[PDB]
Amino acid sequence: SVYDAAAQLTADVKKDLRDSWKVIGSDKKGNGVALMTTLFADNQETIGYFKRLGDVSQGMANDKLRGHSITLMYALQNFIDQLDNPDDLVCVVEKFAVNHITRKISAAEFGKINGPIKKVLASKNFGDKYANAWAKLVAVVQAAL
Amino acid sequence: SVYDAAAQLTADVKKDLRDSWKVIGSDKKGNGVALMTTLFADNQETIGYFKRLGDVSQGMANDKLRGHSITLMYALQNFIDQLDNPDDLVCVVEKFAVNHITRKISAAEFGKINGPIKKVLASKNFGDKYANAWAKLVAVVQAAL
Ligand code: HEM
Ligand code: HEM
Ligand SMILES: ClCCCc1ccccc1
Repeated sequence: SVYDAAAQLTADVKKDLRDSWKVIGSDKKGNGVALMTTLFADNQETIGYFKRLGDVSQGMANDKLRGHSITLMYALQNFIDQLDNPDDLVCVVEKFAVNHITRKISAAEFGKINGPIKKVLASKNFGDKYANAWAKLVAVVQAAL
Repeated sequence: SVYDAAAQLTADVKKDLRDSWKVIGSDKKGNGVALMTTLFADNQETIGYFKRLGDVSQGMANDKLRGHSITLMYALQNFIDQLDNPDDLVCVVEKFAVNHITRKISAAEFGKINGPIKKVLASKNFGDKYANAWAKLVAVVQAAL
């Protein structure tokens, strides 16, 4: 249940999401591309899904990848801004869930993003505490897939 | 090219865009739904393109329409944040252009959004000068369609 998952975002979890987002969300192009390049490097088996982006190994030099990466960061910004209202968080999560269901992405494969998130968070000095908070938000999307 | 359309956005135009977005972008849910409902009211021929959203006459109560509307406002947020770097603006514009090209939305049809934008701006007392500024931004997307 996406609603039961959203209910897991307690006061402490929301605070950790906001505090860390203030830092990682300040450089959407840089951190967005880092997130994607890490996903492709650590989980090569997912590259096939991103055929439209061309050669993803080019990273920042790939215009399609950069555009995709920046936009992905705005999806996260959207989620963060909706934390106050669970009904609005759910309707935006379901909107993005559809974007992935049409791409044949399962809850299990969507969860492969947790590794990259933990890694980039770690590079900014945000440990497991924060990685786990983000895993809870990702879990809301997983519940809708 | 799209780059030409973007690179032409002047300091004054960017100023008007940012000043007006400070206001209309502050209530993404309210203004996002207002934009969509106005599009459907004045251009009923476009309703068919949004069948995935269900009964759009439901307005705010329609969770799919609400989720779509909020997300659309973040696409605009994305554009506004990239104004000072044409290279970044171009790659995000091309990304969203693909989302509409796949739906067979022509440059002319995409331009139908100018009417609704002008009305929403006017509701907050932003006149023709501002509507013209936004038409120039919409024109950047049209250059990609
Ligand atoms: C924090 C997690 C993630 C977020 C917020 C997210 C967000 C997005 C957004 C905003 C889009 C563009 C939607 C569209 O325009 O159709 C997208 C596209 C896509 N995503 Fe994700 N995504 C995430 C994780 C993943 C993961 C882990 C996979 C794969 C295992 C995945 C696979 C895809 C694919 C295949 C596309 C289509 C790319 C294209 O052809 O343009 N996403 N995602
Ligand atoms: C300010 C201009 C506009 C912006 C920023 C915008 C933004 C968006 C975004 C972000 C999406 C979701 C893309 C996806 O997830 O696949 C979308 C979908 C769509 N847009 Fe637009 N759009 C604009 C104008 C228009 C206009 C004027 C039309 C029609 C004449 C249009 C038709 C569509 C359609 C048919 C969809 C698919 C809806 C669905 O089935 O989910 N858009 N738009
Ligand atoms: Cl503070 C939350 C950071 C989420 C994230 C976004 C992009 C890349 C890595 C992590």
